[PDB]
Amino acid sequence: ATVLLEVPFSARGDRIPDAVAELRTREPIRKVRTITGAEAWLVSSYALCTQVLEDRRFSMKETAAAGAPRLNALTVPPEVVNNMGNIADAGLRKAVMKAITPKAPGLEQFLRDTANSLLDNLITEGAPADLRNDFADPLATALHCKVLGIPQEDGPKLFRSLSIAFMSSADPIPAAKINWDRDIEYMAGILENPNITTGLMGELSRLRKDPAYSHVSDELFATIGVTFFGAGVISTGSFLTTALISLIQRPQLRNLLHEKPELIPAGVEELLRINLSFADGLPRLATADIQVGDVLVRKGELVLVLLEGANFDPEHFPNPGSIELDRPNPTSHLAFGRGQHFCPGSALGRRHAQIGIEALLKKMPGVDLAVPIDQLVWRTRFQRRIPERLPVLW
Ligand code: HEC
Ligand SMILES: Brc1ccc2[nH]cc(CCc3ccnc(N4CCOCC4)n3)c2c1
Ligand SMILES: [Cl-]
Ligand SMILES: [Cl-]
Repeated sequence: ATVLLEVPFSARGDRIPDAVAELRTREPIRKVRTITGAEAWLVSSYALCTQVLEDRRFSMKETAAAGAPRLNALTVPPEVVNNMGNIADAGLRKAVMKAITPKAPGLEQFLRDTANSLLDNLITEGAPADLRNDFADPLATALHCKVLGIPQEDGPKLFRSLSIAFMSSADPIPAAKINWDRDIEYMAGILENPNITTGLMGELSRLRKDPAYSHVSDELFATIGVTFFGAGVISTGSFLTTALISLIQRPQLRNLLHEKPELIPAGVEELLRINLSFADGLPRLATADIQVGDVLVRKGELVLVLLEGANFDPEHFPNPGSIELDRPNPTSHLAFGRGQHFCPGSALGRRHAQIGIEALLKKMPGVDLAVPIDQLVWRTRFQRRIPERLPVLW
């Protein structure tokens, strides 16, 4: 007797299990058990992943409903699962999205400056260097303090909530509420701080006192700061970290991008395509009976959209495991999702990785792992796949 297939399959972010392709071929929508003991449908082909993400009857917000089958426990209040919906309903979507583009004057130069300073300090200290804790994540943290308009020196404390805030846990996490409430109070103080006049929090602070927003809640304004800092920092820091591994593992590509850095954007788009940073499928709750491939998904059932299922699908991306800079469909991957909940920070995420990689290849053209790849320690029961340390030499 075998048990129902359990998800996630592997916390390793350096390789895709051979099992994903066998699943995609034989049963591209398959029943699985999550860590909570709930049943769910795991979707693993490009065609069916797109279908789910583009049909809003597969709901994000309803995943938070009491009594629903769960992928994992909430780490925030349930109303925050509908964060972007709440932002749109408050009339704030255009302003938020404008504040988190990489286009603000001086932003990209700040990113470059920060990356080079981080790398210079690593070089002064001498190999080995930890590219996650001492490059990718500080670069993400500094970027998001700038984007939000908050002091750089506040970044590290906000950052240290994230190893718990983005856990993928069977059960509620008492520390998540402690940190969440503290971080909300911090962001509420930011909104009252007259020195905070730039970035996203500077803009929200003005809109908060504009008569057209007088009935928007102070809680929502604070929540935008906490959620956009955490989602942004965890997503960019984790993506850049595992993209660096994929690059380091490909010396020919490393050398090509070093020699022809105008190809870095195409390279980053392929690194996004092959990225395993998301540790779980994206969850949706069916709000109707909906046919997905050979399965009639029933109202109230949990669906998990496996991003690397779509992104390594050979029917859509031939030779899917190979980084190819001349694909005809290069941004058609699902690294940023698709549909109603397509990532609002996609352009910022791209530029964070492009600038970080550009700076690394210039400063560290000989970069290589300083330990055998199997010695990386992959974080478990987390919403991202990331190595606890990334030791390199150059
Ligand atoms: C500064 C903010 C920010 C940054 C930077 C950002 N994200 Fe997002 N992302 C969000 C938010 C907020 C949402 C939720 C959007 C919604 O629900 O409409 C989201 C949504 C997503 C989704 C879809 C989730 C779903 O269930 O449909 C994916 C996938 C994603 N992000 C990946 C990434 C990746 C990969 C990166 C970086 C390489 C990144 N994000 C960077 C804020 C960000
Ligand atoms: Br938006 C935002 C930002 C910070 C957050 N912290 C806790 C939550 C709620 C759980 C949840 C549900 C659906 N998507 C997400 N994310 C966040 C990670 O990237 C993918 C989209 N998160 C939350 C939501
Ligand atoms: Cl409910
Ligand atoms: Cl500062």
